Amino acid sequence: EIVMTQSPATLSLSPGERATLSCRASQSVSSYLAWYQQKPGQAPRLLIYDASNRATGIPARFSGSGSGTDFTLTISSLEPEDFAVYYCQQHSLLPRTFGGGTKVEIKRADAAPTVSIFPPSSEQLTSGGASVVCFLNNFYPKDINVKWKIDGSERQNGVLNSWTDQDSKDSTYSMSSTLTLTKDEYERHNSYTCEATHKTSTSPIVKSFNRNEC
Amino acid sequence: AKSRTIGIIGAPFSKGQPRGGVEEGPTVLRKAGLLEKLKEQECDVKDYGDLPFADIPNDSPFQIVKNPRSVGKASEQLAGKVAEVKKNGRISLVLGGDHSLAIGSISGHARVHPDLGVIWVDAHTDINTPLTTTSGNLHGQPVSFLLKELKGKIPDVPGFSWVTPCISAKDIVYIGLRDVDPGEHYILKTLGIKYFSMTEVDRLGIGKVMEETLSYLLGRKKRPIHLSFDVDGLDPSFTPATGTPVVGGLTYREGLYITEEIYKTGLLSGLDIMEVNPSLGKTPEEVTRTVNTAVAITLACFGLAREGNHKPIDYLN
Amino acid sequence: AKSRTIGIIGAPFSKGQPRGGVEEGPTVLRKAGLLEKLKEQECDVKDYGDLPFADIPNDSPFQIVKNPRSVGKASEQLAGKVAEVKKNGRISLVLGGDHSLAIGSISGHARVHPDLGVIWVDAHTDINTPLTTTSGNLHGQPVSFLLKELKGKIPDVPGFSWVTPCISAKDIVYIGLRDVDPGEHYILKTLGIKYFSMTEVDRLGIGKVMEETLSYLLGRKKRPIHLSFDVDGLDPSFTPATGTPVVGGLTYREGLYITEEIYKTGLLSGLDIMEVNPSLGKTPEEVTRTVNTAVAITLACFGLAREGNHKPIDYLN
Amino acid sequence: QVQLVQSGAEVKKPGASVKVSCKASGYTFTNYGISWVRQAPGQGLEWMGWISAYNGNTNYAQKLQGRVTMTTDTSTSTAYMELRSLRSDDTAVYYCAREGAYGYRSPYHNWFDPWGQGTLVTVSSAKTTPPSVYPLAPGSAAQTNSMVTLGCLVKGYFPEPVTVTWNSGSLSSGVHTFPAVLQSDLYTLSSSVTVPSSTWPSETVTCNVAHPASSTKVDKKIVPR
Repeated sequence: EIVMTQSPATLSLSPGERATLSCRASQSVSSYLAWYQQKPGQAPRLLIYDASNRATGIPARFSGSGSGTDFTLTISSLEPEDFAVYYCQQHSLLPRTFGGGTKVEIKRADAAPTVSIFPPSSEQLTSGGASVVCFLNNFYPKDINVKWKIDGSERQNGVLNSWTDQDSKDSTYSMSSTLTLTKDEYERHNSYTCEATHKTSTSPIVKSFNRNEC
Repeated sequence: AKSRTIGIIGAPFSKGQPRGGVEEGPTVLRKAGLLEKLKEQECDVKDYGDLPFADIPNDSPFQIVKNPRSVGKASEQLAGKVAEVKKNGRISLVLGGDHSLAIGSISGHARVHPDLGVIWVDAHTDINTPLTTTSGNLHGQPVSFLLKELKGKIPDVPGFSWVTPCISAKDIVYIGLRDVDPGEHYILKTLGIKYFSMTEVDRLGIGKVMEETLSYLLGRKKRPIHLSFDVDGLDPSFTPATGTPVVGGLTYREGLYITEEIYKTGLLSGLDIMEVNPSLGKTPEEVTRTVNTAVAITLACFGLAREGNHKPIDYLN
Repeated sequence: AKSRTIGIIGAPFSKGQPRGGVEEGPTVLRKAGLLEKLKEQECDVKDYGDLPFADIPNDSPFQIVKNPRSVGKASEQLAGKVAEVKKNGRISLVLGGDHSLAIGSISGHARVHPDLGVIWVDAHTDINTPLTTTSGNLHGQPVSFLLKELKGKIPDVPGFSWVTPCISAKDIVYIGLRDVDPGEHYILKTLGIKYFSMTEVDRLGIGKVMEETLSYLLGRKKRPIHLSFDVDGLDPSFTPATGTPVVGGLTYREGLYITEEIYKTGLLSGLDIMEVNPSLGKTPEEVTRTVNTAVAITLACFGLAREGNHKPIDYLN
Repeated sequence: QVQLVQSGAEVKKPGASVKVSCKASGYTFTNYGISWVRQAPGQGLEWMGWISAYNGNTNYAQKLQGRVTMTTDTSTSTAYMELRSLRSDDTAVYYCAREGAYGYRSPYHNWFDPWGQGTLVTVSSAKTTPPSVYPLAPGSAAQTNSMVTLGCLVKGYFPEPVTVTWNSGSLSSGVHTFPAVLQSDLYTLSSSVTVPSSTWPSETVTCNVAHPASSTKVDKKIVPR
């Protein structure tokens, strides 16, 4: 059961220079492992078949090295269509584990998220729920923690988050702080708060509303 | 004694067949104690250790043959080691690994005895050229480099520039052929090699097959015999943990009978135990049956008759 | 070529044996690719498709024989289809199903060649009358309708009014008998049928058995041979997914040897692959071993020798 | 050319098998061997078995021995993968790829180059329910800022996915349909946006959400209050 480890857990390199990666094996695979190009929601396209030799329709720029423990995938001519979750795969031992994920991002100046928070509807009050999401939009990089509070006292077990793939044009990210309560819990409290935390935000961005304020 | 004077040569080599794991070929055939099971009967066993095989980084393939320089260097190193242990008068027990080592395991054996014969127990003929191959593996092409009659029909493969052909077409006998290419059977009928495929083994029985084999190789003149055994030459109900299993082959009984009749000539002078792959057993009990089978084959090559063996001293005292 | 010109006739029929599931007999022997494994070597394979078998609703039994009209109509339809494909000069590969189809599979074969022989590889003799039966199945009674010497000892079964007896008692050879009724062995010794049960197969070996079989059927005069193979005639360690498994039978090796010696006469002119039951494997791997065994038997009938096959053109170019 | 086609996106509750076709075209079958590999979303790719088409060799994987069965159909060259005793950990995309038969006639291949396009398999006992879109959008009032966007939520639909467009897809700037997330009650939640500023009050925008597995459409007219 050879565990295959990839040394860049994440990666963010601009359209430009080399984007060398690493896949470390637990044993000597000995020039017998492969490289893939799984774009999100697609089939993992093969990059390099056995540690080198540039499989059958790879464009011009994806040589690699290996032989025989830690193998390197080089992206010499970066070509920003190639921003895909790469994977390494041992083959010559069973069972056949893959790597972990090498999500090559896009590099831009660090954008700040647009923080806003939204109340439950009156039609929800005819259905019987409470749904408040603090939305953060067009930031870079991904890492944001968002805290919820019951007028100041923190919330758990409904606080859910969700990230997108990086946009092609502005190369940013977005995160919704998904949170759902009940109708009876909605009319109890008013000042529903959202504590954002981004690297561009030196102070935690607190965006809040009151119940029936707007 | 003259026979059963074994020099074991390990060979952890896996770049002639795709299913890796036979790097731990000698590892499992020694940790199941081939040496100590040889040391009850008077076998002067000298372990020459596993070989150090270098790892060529720029291993560019041939047209279809892939990893050719690794097999060339490994078989050259093994042929040097086998000629070393046959100048010591021992019996070269090579155990791998894969049949891509048999190039050197017979070339180094013929560096000392140029008039040998080979009993090739395999499911396959292993006689593909680099041109007639479809697999592109070198565990399927050792014999074509070793036959003298295929010179000129073999291109100069990178790594095999040292290989001088060593045996003739009428000095190799196959036992257990049941998975033969069209190209391999065309070579096998053009050169007129005396083979005993599973049709003839079922026809004659393994007694008549071994009698005709020893009459074919030793009936003209006494000469060394090089049993290059393979563990898919047996039935996969006995050796399932092998690289290319082909169903309906030699039994464990018939395999032991082949080895016992090679021993009782007193002219066995080299042995190969190839393609033992201890990671293709679906249970470890399958690996256990494979390795115990290969150990019992090796022991019956070197004197362990199933009738029993006694030391020539009085026991009734 | 003259031989290996196969017209495949499927036959999804299960009303001659109780263990249903052999309706998917041709389904699994075709989805394991018998056609494409025939099409490498020069086999002009023409699939005539599975037959449409009607379902008689008022299927009243006989005294002991149950479902007799379904077997009568299915074997009449199959005998018409076999005489159709033997007027086309092909070799009737019928594959089922169950041995209740062999009535029509030999009657339609004798509508074209009235002087044939049958090599009947089964664990059982299948020679019960409707009177001497204890089972009441018709996968155990095909041969008694087909022998000419049992006319008068067969009552007019509903469905079998069309059956004219076709072969004599001395033109059928059994191989692999190991589960025989008292009534079946009384018929087998009264008619003097030359059988090769497992006593004689262990005595002589399958080489001498096939030599005496071909000398018995073809030594007098060249004539068509109809191997009506059955997959409980092999050992249940090789074909466990069959209807009536009887332990200690023919090996996969000996089964392939029977088929290869029938092929190398060049007079095989009809084949039956019966009782393949893909739902009696306790694992699907058991079904996989059964169907791969039956496919390999069929391929070795039609030219796949275990020594290998080459096309007669140069490969060393 | 060399392809593998799969069908189809199937949901099974904990119940019967997930037998998936993998039709092999272009290359000669019975000369390579198709393996199978799962992928949980946002996770790695766990290998889960390999059949050869030379002769039906099973060769399954660890932790499911057992659960998978795998056969061939080498007349019509598809390859099948069943599963037994299904469980909610098997919410994965089941790819099929070709190892090559590791017999003796089959060409050298270790490296998976036909790959099938993937198969959406979520194993859950929820029921096929229509979604329930729940936004508001005061676009564009001026509460505290100059950039007030507008967005929707999609609640309570099964199975995946919904299709959310804005003004029948005409409003295109800032369209980022957010992928789904599974609840604690085995239901699903998703969202989308566009980006106006605070200086566009006359933009009555409807998110046009369609979940065709429940075959219902919810178009939400939004008016600020």
